[PDB]
Amino acid sequence: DIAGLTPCKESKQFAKREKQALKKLQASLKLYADDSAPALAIKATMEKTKKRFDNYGKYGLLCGSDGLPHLIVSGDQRHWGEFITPGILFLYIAGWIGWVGRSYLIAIRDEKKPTQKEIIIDVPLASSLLFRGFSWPVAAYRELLNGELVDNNF
Amino acid sequence: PENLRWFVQAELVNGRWAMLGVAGMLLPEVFTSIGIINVPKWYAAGKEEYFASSSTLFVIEFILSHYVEIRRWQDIKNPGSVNQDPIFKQYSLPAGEVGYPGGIFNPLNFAPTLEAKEKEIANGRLAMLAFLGFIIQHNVTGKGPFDNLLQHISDPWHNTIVQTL
Amino acid sequence: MRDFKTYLSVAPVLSTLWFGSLAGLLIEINRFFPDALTFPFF
Amino acid sequence: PEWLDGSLPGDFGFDPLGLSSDPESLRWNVQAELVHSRWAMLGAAGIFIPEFLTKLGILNTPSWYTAGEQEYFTDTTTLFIVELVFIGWAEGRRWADILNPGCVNLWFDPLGWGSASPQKLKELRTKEIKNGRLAMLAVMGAWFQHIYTGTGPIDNLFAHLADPGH
Amino acid sequence: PKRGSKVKILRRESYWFKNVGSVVAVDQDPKTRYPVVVRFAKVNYANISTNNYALDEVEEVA
Amino acid sequence: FEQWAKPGHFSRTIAKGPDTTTWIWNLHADAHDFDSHTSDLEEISRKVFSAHFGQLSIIFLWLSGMYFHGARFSNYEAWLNDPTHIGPSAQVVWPIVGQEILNGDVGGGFRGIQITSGFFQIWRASGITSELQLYCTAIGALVFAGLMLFAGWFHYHKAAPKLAWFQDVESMLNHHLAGLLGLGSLSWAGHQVHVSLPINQFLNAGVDPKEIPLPHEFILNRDLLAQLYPSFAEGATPFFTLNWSKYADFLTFRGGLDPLTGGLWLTDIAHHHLAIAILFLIAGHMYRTNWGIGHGIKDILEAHKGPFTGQGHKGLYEILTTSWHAQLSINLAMLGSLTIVVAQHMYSMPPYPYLATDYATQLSLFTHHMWIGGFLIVGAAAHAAIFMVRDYDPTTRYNDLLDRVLRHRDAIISHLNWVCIFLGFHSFGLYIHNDTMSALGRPQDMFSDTAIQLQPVFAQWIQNTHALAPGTTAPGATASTSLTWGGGDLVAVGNKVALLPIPLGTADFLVHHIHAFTIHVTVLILLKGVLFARSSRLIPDKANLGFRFPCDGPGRGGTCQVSAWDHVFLGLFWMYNSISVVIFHFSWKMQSDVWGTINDQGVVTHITAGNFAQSSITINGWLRDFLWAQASQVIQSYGSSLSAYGLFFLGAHFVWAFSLMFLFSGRGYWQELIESIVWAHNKLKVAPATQPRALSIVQGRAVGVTHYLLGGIATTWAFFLARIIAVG
Amino acid sequence: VMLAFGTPEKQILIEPIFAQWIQSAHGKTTYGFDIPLSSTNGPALNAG
Ligand SMILES: CC1=C(/C=C/C(C)=C/C=C/C(C)=C\C=C\C=C(C)\C=C\C=C(C)\C=C\C2=C(C)CCCC2(C)C)C(C)(C)CCC1
Ligand SMILES: CC1=C(/C=C/C(C)=C/C=C\C(C)=C/C=C/C=C(C)/C=C/C=C(C)/C=C/C2=C(C)CCCC2(C)C)C(C)(C)CCC1
Ligand SMILES: CC1=C(C/C=C(\C)CCC[C@H](C)CCC[C@@H](C)CCCC(C)C)C(=O)c2ccccc2C1=O
Repeated sequence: DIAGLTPCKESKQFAKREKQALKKLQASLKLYADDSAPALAIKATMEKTKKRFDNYGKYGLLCGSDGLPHLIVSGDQRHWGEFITPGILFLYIAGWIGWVGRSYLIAIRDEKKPTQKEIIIDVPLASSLLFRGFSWPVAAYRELLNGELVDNNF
Repeated sequence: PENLRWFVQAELVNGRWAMLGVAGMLLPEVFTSIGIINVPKWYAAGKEEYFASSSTLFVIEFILSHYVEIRRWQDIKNPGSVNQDPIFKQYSLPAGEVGYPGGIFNPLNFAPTLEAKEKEIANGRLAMLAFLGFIIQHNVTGKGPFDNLLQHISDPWHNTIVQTL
Repeated sequence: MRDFKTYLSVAPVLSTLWFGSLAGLLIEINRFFPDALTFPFF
Repeated sequence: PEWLDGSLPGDFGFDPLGLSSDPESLRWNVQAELVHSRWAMLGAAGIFIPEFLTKLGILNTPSWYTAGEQEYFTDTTTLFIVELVFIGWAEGRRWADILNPGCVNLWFDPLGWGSASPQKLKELRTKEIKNGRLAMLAVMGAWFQHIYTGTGPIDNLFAHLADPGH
Repeated sequence: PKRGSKVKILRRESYWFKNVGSVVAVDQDPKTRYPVVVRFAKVNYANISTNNYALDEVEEVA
Repeated sequence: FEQWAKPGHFSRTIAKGPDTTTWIWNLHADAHDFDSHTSDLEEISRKVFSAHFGQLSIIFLWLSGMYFHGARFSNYEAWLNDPTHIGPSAQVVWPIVGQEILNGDVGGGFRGIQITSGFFQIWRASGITSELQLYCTAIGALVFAGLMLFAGWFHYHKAAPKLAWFQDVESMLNHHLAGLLGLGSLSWAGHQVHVSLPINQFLNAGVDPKEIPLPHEFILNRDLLAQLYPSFAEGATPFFTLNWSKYADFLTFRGGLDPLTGGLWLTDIAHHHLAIAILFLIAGHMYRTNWGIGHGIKDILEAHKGPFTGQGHKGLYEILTTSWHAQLSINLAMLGSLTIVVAQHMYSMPPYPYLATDYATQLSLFTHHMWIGGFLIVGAAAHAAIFMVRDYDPTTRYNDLLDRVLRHRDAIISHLNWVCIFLGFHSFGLYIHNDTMSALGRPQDMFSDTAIQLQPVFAQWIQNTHALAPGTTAPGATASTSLTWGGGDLVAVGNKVALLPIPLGTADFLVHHIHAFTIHVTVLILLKGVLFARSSRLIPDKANLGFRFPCDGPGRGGTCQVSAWDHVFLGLFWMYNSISVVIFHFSWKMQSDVWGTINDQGVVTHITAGNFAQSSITINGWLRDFLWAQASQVIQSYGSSLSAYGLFFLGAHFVWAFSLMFLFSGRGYWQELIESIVWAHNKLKVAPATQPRALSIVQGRAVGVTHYLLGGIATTWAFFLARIIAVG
Repeated sequence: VMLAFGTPEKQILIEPIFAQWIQSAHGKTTYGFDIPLSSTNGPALNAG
């Protein structure tokens, strides 16, 4: 409800330009609609869509003039998450690749002699080398801030 | 294995706050009966009182909390600590943190500390499996039953995600 | 089999191979929850 | 600079190292293979053969309904969750016995010998009683359906052309 | 005493440099500036590497 | 055996106890090549047809698709029956994230992406008919790859194979002619007469669908074809001794084309493919072999001399026998236009039925079928180099015709260099004028048709004569050898037009003199850098850096781009500027001034105007009216099925773009860089050991070449496309 | 992508939330968002 941008439910545009945009693919009477492939340009799909119409709805995004999702989190109201509730994971999903990324490498001086010892990967991964990826920060993310860094290692 | 006697207490602390944590909503736990996602508070009460919201039960009872917890912290740090239950030892006889302050930089070892029975420890973690049952339902299926000879292992119904909420 | 181990690698198409036979899954998920638009927590 | 030369087997060219192949399988624990391949379908040596029977169920087929518990979508797809977690922990840590523990990197004895090795007729006891059974789950291999969307292997069946005609 | 140890490189000349260990060999032949023979396992824009050294340098730890 | 890598391969110093990234494109950038292999033929001849292998096993691996993905989902049937309106389609695509609309739904009961490049027209040409059919030829050719790829293993491997009887060169050069053309040409006639001819002649009206005379018929017993074009079919073929005249009926030089749908006659293609068939069967015995009949191999060439041009053209090489590289220009320049020849030929005078009228392949095809050609020749004689700097051994030559050039360099190249001003510089410097003379330059007086005219004119030429050519003069054939040339004797069909008298003039001795130009200063680049290349009059000694070899001196005050490898590194760009020109001129003739439509009162009506004539004189006229007058197609063109060409040249413009970044850029600048970052990994211990160095000079005159040169292509194929179809 | 593949409905256009604050306090009174100052009676826009 903030800055504009209305929650979709007053429908004005979006919902209609929608029930327009998608719905002249629908005028695909211009073929023969029964069973097809070769055609189904009409009947289905709209299932994902129109039979997801008033569905999408539904949490607002306060989709806005034009009548489309102006997608915003910034840390106000329910939204504090339309990208943050799915905004952290990414952080999470990446830099523990860094762990594998690190400990894969930080092995590539152990057992001794290295590099292409980088090309032949010694199938490097599946558990703790990754499956620590699971559990890094605020329990041990300060794998950073002691003996591994510094750095302090040799 | 994994690592060194780093946190014990941290997770111990956790397991301390744990059982009586899962004792907390363990009132909704229903002696026999009185539950749901909660609002109230032990019994009674009726002074003047413990209140809302230009008051909150929060900041009053939980500012002062701070010095009650920092004492431990700095107590850990500069040991510091009883004689000695929690950091660490006197009686009798838990799972040993075992080590002393340093390594070869770190590893002159690191973990020969297993051994025994069922024992003391255990229940500390029990309540976090409790939790990962007890949290998961309560917004997914917000009441806790158990029911034999009736329709356990039969069911009845269904209930998924998108309904709505 | 072992042991972490190591284990044994292979040559030039592993970082690659990763794209396909596993990474695809994505499009399954992206099918499974058709599109995303934004956050579905459970 | 080893060796390499040697490196190998240590040279080359041109032959018998031999260890040898390549071009098929297989050196280390090509026995995890062994130890996996017996069990996996010795297991199966008891799914379809019960089946390959039931068609013939002389006088009455089977019957069992429940006597357990009966309501709103009741019983068995729940399910493998319980059933094949139980037999889950079964599979796993019987056969971490390709060696096995970490050779890769209380007491001791029992039994007497070397996996009470053998005996040297019982090595033969396991033999192709172990293998010929996976010769015969090659019958499995070749569908293991016989219902080839095949109608067909009914009215039960199965077989049985011999081959009549007309 | 340190013949080819984990010893450093330290002069506004080099390529690798801070990069540590290795004095491999050291001569006894005086003239030059180049007594300190270094070989690691990391390389400049040659491939053979190892070029030589000495004097206003080894400002290092163990 | 053997094998396998691992470090080190062929670039001697490959393993190097590594040290740096940038080996992974020294190997990816050596790998095939030789001398950085060996000319030791007993292991290089036995690579080239090893090959040469897969390429086919790949070509097979190819074609075996273009029928499975024809005959697993037709537009073939669901159209064939009805050419005309309702047209091509060979791919329909899974329902992921909005793929869909990419498979249109516009083809006669078919959802699917529409298709440019005959095929429908290639297989309605023979006949085949039935999806379960050239699907019965999808399997014909896929293992059928197999065995041909089962030749890798055939010889070489268990069979280190033979240069002794590779070197020689007479059986094969005779047999290709006979041998494996000659299994062909005419043994496509047996096909082109019996299979092909009438399952077309009787297609040419009735025979709508399903009862489709499965080729199965017409062997052992005749009667039917007999019931058709006769020949008297007893068991005695006249022309065994000169009743030729009769078994004719259905093959007198018909020329023109089938006005009941363009193409041009199959009644006009056995006489073409049993004559040019057998010359190649006979004329594919003229050389030695064993049985005492034949010619010189080379013994012919030193046959003749001439005073200057001395020795003549004499004793013609002995690696020309041996191996590839030496040879390797000629099979390309040749094959070269042998894909600009068939081009300027195909559209030029239609094969398989359903072209002339078509478009989206009396263009489309036309191109590519000119890229491959341009591409091919305009990178053919980077094989003249290598060779000198390579496969050429000690001696064989001096007084050779060869050397007669290498001496006469500097003053052979040179006298092109000037044409390559005049021809161009000023003959392109010539739209320019008429811009300065249309903007500034008032029709009053300047270079266009009712302008620097040139009244009748330009003729015609000839061509025209090409139109008195069949009415006498080459007695007959039929109808004017190709409607494109001639007078006003004019056809078409299918409402829209087909080919007509495409008349030239101003707009015609213009443009042209650009292809006429270009293919001057696009060779000599080429010749300059093909002659000097090993001896260059200004680093004189080259074979001292390799084939590629970057530049050299910051000295002599600016020695770079010396290599032919880099004479080739821009050898191309222009081609693209030249092939990726010329296409253009084409697609605004075909159209605007050839394609049609129909209405009626004497009036053909083209895709665009008889514009062109005087609004493609001036340079500009090709953005006024060749862009923003077009592109509309692609500019808007989203939410649709033009929904790829609104999606390609996007990330085709970028990736014309993301060239210059690697191509205008520095190289030391970049290496200089990949520390800095380095500090992050390292100090924080991550960092490689394949020391991540920054891409090797040549290597990035090996990307803004590819990338530029991927970029402005798709783009124009993202573009030219979607123009054609709806205003197509 | 979408905008091409009939799908503008779904779309990643995340609308600026920040500059946003400015341009109102610095005066601008154009729709929504019940905060102070430009309130067209507000206590940074007062005292002055
Ligand atoms: C970050 C990220 C990403 C991104 C991506 C992107 C965004 C891209 C784009 C890019 C761009 C921005 C552009 C590009 C484009 C492409 C292209 C462009 C291709 C091509 C091609 C081809 C292969 C072709 C060929 C051809 C021929 C045959 C001839 C004629 C023409 C043509 C072209 C057709 C990814 C996903 C990776 C992953 C994750 C993250
Ligand atoms: C408090 C505050 C804030 C902040 C601000 C800022 C912006 C500041 C500055 C600050 C500082 C003072 C900073 C610094 C930082 C640092 C860093 C450093 C970051 C990061 C990082 C990184 C780079 C990482 C890495 C890693 C890790 C660590 C983990 C994962 C993996 C890896 C290894 C990759 C805010 C916003 C709320 C506002 C108010 C106040
Ligand atoms: C950018 C640039 C480089 C540096 C470019 C390099 C080193 C190419 C990068 C190679 C690839 C892309 C490695 C990057 C990582 C990838 C292998 C894959 C990771 C990314 C995802 C797909 C997972 C040059 O060397 C150069 C040389 C001469 C003139 C201009 C330039 C120039 O412009």
